[PDB]
Amino acid sequence: VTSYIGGEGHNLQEHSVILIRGGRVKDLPGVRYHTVRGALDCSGVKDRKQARSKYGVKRPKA
Amino acid sequence: ARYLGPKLKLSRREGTDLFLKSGVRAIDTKCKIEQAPGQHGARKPRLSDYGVQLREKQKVRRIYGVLERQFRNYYKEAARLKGNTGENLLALLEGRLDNVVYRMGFGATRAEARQLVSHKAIMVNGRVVNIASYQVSPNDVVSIREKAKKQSRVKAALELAEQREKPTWLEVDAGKMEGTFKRKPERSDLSADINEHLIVELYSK
Amino acid sequence: NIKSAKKRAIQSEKARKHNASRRSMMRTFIKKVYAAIEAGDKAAAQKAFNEMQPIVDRQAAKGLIHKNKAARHKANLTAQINKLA
Amino acid sequence: RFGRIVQMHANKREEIKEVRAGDIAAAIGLKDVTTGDTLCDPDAPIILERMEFPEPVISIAVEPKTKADQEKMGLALGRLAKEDPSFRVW
Amino acid sequence: MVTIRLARHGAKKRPFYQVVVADSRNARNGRFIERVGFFNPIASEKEEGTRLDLDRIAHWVGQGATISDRVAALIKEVNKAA
Amino acid sequence: KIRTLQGRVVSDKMEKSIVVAIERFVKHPIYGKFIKRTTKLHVHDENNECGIGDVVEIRECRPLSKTKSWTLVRVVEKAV
RNA sequence: AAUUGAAGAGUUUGAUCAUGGCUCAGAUUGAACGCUGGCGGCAGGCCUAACACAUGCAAGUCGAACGGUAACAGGAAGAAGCUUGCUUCUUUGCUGACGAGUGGCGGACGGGUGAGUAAUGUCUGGGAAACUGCCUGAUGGAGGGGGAUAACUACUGGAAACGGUAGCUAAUACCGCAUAACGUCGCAAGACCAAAGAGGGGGACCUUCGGGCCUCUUGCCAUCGGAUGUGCCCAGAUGGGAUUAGCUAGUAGGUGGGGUAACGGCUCACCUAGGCGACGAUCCCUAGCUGGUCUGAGAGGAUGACCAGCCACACUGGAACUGAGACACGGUCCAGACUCCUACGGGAGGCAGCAGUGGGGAAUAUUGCACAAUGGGCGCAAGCCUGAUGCAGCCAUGCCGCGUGUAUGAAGAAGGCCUUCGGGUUGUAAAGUACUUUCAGCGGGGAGGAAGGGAGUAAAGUUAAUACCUUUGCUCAUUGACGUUACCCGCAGAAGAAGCACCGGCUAACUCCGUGCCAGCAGCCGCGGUAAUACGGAGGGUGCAAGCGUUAAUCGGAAUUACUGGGCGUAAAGCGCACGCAGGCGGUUUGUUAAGUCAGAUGUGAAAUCCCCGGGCUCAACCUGGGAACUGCAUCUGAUACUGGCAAG
Repeated sequence: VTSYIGGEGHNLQEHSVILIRGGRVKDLPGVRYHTVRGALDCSGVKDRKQARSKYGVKRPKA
Repeated sequence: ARYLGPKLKLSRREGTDLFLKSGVRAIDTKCKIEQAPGQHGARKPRLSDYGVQLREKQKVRRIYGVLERQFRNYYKEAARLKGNTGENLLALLEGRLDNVVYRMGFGATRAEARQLVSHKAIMVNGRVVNIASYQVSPNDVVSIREKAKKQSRVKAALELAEQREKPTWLEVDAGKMEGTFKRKPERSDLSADINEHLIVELYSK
Repeated sequence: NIKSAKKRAIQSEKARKHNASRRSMMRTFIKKVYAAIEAGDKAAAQKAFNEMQPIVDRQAAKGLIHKNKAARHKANLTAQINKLA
Repeated sequence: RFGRIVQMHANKREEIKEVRAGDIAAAIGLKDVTTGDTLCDPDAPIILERMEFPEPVISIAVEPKTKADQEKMGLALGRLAKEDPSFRVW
Repeated sequence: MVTIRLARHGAKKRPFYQVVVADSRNARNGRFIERVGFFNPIASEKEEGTRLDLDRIAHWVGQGATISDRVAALIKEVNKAA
Repeated sequence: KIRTLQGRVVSDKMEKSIVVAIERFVKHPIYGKFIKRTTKLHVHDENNECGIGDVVEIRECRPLSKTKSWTLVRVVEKAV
């Protein structure tokens, strides 16, 4: 199947063990899933300090 | 999980005072109440029906700091019993320990009141209780621990609360803090600015 | 496994060796009776039936054969002979 | 803890229920123990006898037949990371 | 061999028992014939700690039941004159 | 008294036996309409007595055959 | 007293009303994942590969059945050091005990799993042709003898596992014989069948010095019943598909022999030519069932985890033994696959038992502690064993309780974010002031969960006996895994402890900057083309809270499967029309039956769960008392309108 790559700047490639969670990406025809960023070889996004429970960015240190 | 934030900001989001920061300055001067909950709280919304149900649900919540998970349990409890769910919701909520601590005047604010209760300095009916959500059962009594008595928080609570309206269904000893609670809390014996059908309508769905 | 109640295996083997012999002792006496019913001679059928009756009832006391089975084998024989003669 | 104790006659397992001083035995379990560890008796005086860590020398590399074994590659070599002192992973 | 034993109910460190007539082969809290009374070992000061159905326990005696250890002891603790 | 049915004789092409049909006007569980729910029983009887089309009192008994476990009491309403 | 209970919104169009799907607001979870993360209580924790499994444990006990004693400690005639009774040792099963074996009982219970199983099963309500260790009541006996055989011995085979050969001693082991009845068979007369002795104490007679004798305790075998459990039959209920129409040949029934604990084609012989099927047979796919859980106003829909009843399986397939009960998890035998030991000859085993491992997967734990309490096995009992169970560990997975402070405090601070540039907002929020100080950290006290059981003693039984044994009060010393427990008391100090999502409408909550159909957001409608409250970053604000969202999942909303409770002229939908069997429904009158129907009674509807009035842990979750309830089902006795059957008009 296909899946969407949320956020921006993904380090994905030809083979990567990733994790998949369902969800309609309506504007894209025939893509029904979302790669969950915070999982395996699909790493987290940079500069995503807000709404970081999705896209898997950790809390900045303080 | 208690509230632990800036205090009167909730009162400016509710316009009126819910007596949340009474204390020594018994007059709300440095508060600028009603028209400034935030950077854009200097205006007014059309304030939809869902909102006027929620904001009324927020007021009955914020006087006693009851979290939603704990708050919804009362609605499950009030509708379980007999009588009216509008009347039962506040009645079982009046039986909270810090509510009877406040109604007997042992605390001037509920945050000041619960600090006494959580630190187990109150011997209600013959047993010291540190959990504020304890139902103070009808026709009972409530005492204060003598070995932690009168450390300048109790006396200021004795001063101010005897200027404030002198509650009805209970008797304060006023000399050495021996509270007695007698009867069922009636709908007519209330603050009365709160509504009740706003809440039980919201909790149907 | 090597549990020390595995003697129940060899305690059953000497038990079955005791049984099957004495179980066949009963059955062979039934064969002698049944052969006489194919023969038809009455006194040979009666005496054999009068012979194995103490053998049949005795193993019921040892419990190798149920009482009603032992009661059935009495009722089997006497019914066959009476209809014959 | 101490799970099981074995005298270990060349990777053969015989059970030991009590160990004396001066004997060699294998303790089974022991999640976080390293090389040359000074296992002492707690609720008692604590001792120490360890001072040595040898050298690494030649570092080469590897890459498996596919990327589907890469999780086992870090695991099985990580399984080998616990064993040998002079054997590092980069 | 139907017996009259105890079945443990309640939470950890705060037990409770209901003395039940059951077939002795079966499990403790499992399949039983009839519950006859109960017992509380941490029975805080209210008079209700045991309400033993004495007449059926006396009836099951005639049916050949084997009254267990503490069950017999509770009858000796809650006497046949009170 | 004892448990005894009414039935109707159906298949009598055999010896010392009968398959009876007993009508059950049960209520449907969800739709509330009464359905003529049939029930057919291999029923034992004595020597070959009756024919098809006659109501027959029948009671439960020993499993006389593999399937036949009921006994015909009496034959009522002989017809053509 | 015990159901005081049902909402809607967005979205087609330029706009409207409908039909109509899609989506959200709610609850729930054996949940995973992302970010964060303080503590306590009760819970739950392999849903996928019934995939293969290393290691330790998961079932033993009995000396009050018996020959014996290999260990351990003994009185014990004695031995030798030689501190002449201080001790090294030799005797010896004569004591308390006790491996190895014979024998008795258990191991068929508990514990696990849901592959198979669509009906051999399960739930519900009934039945007749049975069996049932142990426990129990009653009625009696309990006479007399025998031959081997373990163990162990002498030889010997092997690496072990395990033997093999020749002698040998006991038994509550086994085998006759006597003698039988309310027993089995038989129309009858009659014929035939059982059993075992052990343990304590002792006046007196007798002591071949054992014992017999007496009493007491217990066991034993026969018959008829109880209780409990078990096997069996019958009616109904119990999934999807007709793109699954015929199906079956010991198959449907009889008769007779045999089999069966008992019934039967159960299993054969011979005969009859039938049996099941449109109320769905046969066939294919999927599935353990139920009490109930979840949701729903209810009716229903989904589901069957944990706890409890039942059933099936125990590496795969087949068979039987033993025994009260198994066609048997930790038994046997055989076939197959897969592993392990080896001296190469030959043997060994089954985690779907508790942990634990590799693996599969998004996804789930400790090779832990004690037999202290409850329960079970054996035993007179003491006790032994018990991965049942009670507890502890890890994991916010869930539910519930609690904290991270309270009050005061305005120059309305600084700083940040804005500013119609004057101010405003953050915000009494901080600082500072004075107090409180739970839980955590620390030091001392401290329940209950413990009833029993052990030795002694007095009393009543008890017997020829003040003995024994039994019961009863009574005293002493004791039994706590958890556990530096629950709880309590004091010390130091605000001090160790707050996040995650959203903010265009739905929906509670906005500005600025960057960015320009790009980067990206998104459950739906839809935003972004240089002034974006929807994109990302700040500030502000709202929601919830030790959790918060995302995804998956089920019902709800959905009256979008409409039984309650929908439609069909144009919105999806009258077969093109007609005849007609099954089947559905059926004018009117009387009589009769009571099937349906309704009323009352009875049995049952397991417990728990759910609901109400109560009780106990400080509250609560939670455990728990009675009741109600389980709306059902079956039977019995009535009523005769209505529906049906029958008879007549």
